[PDB]
Amino acid sequence: EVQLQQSGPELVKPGASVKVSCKASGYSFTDYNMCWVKQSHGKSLEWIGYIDPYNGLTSYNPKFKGKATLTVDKSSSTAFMHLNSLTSEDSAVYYCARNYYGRSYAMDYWGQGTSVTV
Amino acid sequence: DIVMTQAASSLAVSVGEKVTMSCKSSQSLLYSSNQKNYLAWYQQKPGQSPKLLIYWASTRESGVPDRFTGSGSGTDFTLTISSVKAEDLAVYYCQQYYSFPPTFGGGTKLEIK
Amino acid sequence: TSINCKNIQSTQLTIEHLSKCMAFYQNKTSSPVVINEIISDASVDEQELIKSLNLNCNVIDRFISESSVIETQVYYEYIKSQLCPLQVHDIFTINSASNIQWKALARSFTLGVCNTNPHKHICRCLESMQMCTSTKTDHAREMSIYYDGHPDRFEHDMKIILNIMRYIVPGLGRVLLDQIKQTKDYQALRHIQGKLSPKSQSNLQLKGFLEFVDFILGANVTIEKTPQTL
Ligand SMILES: *[C@@H]1O[C@H](CO)[C@@H](O[C@@H]2O[C@H](CO)[C@@H](O[C@@H]3O[C@H](CO[C@H]4O[C@H](CO[C@H]5O[C@H](CO)[C@@H](O)[C@H](O)[C@@H]5O)[C@@H](O)[C@H](O[C@H]5O[C@H](CO)[C@@H](O)[C@H](O)[C@@H]5O)[C@@H]4O)[C@@H](O)[C@H](O[C@H]4O[C@H](CO)[C@@H](O)[C@H](O)[C@@H]4O)[C@@H]3O)[C@H](O)[C@H]2NC(C)=O)[C@H](O)[C@H]1NC(C)=O
Ligand SMILES: *[C@@H]1O[C@H](CO[C@@H]2O[C@@H](C)[C@@H](O)[C@@H](O)[C@@H]2O)[C@@H](O[C@@H]2O[C@H](CO)[C@@H](O)[C@H](O)[C@H]2NC(C)=O)[C@H](O)[C@H]1NC(C)=O
Repeated sequence: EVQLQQSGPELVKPGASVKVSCKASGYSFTDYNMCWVKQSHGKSLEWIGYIDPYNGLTSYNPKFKGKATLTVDKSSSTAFMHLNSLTSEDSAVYYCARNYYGRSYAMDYWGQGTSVTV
Repeated sequence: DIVMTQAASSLAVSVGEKVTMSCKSSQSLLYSSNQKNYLAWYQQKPGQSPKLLIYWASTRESGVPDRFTGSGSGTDFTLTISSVKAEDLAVYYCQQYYSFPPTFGGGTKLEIK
Repeated sequence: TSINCKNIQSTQLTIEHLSKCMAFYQNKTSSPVVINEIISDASVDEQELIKSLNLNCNVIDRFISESSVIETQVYYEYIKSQLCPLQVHDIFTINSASNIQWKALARSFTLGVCNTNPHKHICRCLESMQMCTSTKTDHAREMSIYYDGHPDRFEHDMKIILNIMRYIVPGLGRVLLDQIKQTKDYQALRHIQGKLSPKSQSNLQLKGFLEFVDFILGANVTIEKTPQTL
């Protein structure tokens, strides 16, 4: 069907940068944009931002504007999230979820998630 | 921005019983031009990714059982499960996609006894 | 040279040039005129015909809509400007019957970018009448991710804009809007919107709406122009 596979877990010492991959299958990658969600070990879910693969343009939550940077490679249908200057807060599981503009920012298909530990 | 508050951090029910969860919003999530509440319900089973249950606060995604129902307007929304099954034990979240940025609730853990 | 709305040269039949003969563009808010003096400089035959029509401010836009002769439509539009100054400029007064009708239309229509992002300023301006002062550059930073590279969405909102403006400027303006819609030549819309912005400074909601139009016309998107009937 529709599948979003994410990179394996990451252990990073504080101060370094980590990059997470999201491979899309089963749909046209440029018709739906990519949303990234930080879920701490607590129940909290936080919306980081989204990126239109066709535009390449991005929109970030003001909270994560400095911490995160989203890019895409349309050829391999892959979306990348980059986190720089990791700290104690940045330890969390990061999710990659599809979104369609016709249904505002509601996410139907979610990736597996990637645990980033600092 | 908008803050979403959910009634119960966790609630315990027996199998077969009818359960109701609440999601309240700081600001009205209803856009009057299209008359659609910008609100969604997710189910996150243990150690798994959140699954989309309901969008627009009423419409439920394809593949979501008939048991799950969602209703509400303005700032007050509720998710209702008809006859709970064992498979349903999970953490249920709600999301507002009205204002920037999209914000989530604390989550409501359905525990089964 | 210069365009006479009573006598329009054949080469002047483009949206840009015809735009100059809209009734509001004549800057007559006052001194409504009896029709006989309005047509005093015209052929006696055309004078007897126009007099025979029994025109008044209520049906004149409909007579303009019925005629298939663009020169006749422009002429009747000039007649409308001299005969019906208050009806012509009724839309720019911040509270008017026409302005209320247009407001109802705007609240009723849902733009695509509004459906995706109801928090945006333009949506607030059309629905709840707030946030109506925003530059095209703010609109660019906000909504460029929504429109750029999406012809379908761009045309979707563009048709809606064309309906709302369809009810701003009846008569010749409506004909020009229908022509733009038919030909997908959406950049020509400037010629209407550009002539409407400085007229609209007293009305904040109208000013903000037209500003949004200015932004959206500049979206990075390629459109193909279907053939013209003129
Ligand atoms: C009823 O009143 C209206 C007033 O609302 C009046 O309309 C004006 O008429 C005057 C005189 O006829 C026009 O003045 C001319 O302006 C020429 C330059 O115009 C260009 O730039 C305009 C300004 O753009 C700036 O500002 C905008 C915001 O407004 C901003 O986005 C930009 O940053 C930009 O810097 C612009 O409005 C104008 O656009 C017109 O034309 C386009 C294309 O046709 C159309 O889409 C628009 O809707 C608008 O109609 C245009 O882009 C100027 O060059 C010109 O010529 C003089 O200078 C040259 C120099 O070589 C000389 O050769 C020449 O002989 C002149 O001396 C003249 O000054 C003014 O533009 C009109 N305004 C509008 C909005 O149309 C009507 O005429 C009145 N009706 C009557 C009298 O019957
Ligand atoms: C205006 O658009 C062009 C092309 O469209 C954009 O770029 C592509 C990625 C396309 O798939 C769409 O998502 C975008 O809307 C912009 O870029 C150039 O496009 C050509 C293709 O013709 C490409 O080969 C170049 O590398 C691109 N970059 C250049 C020429 O610098 C262009 O940059 C856009 N302009 C603005 C101001 O946004």
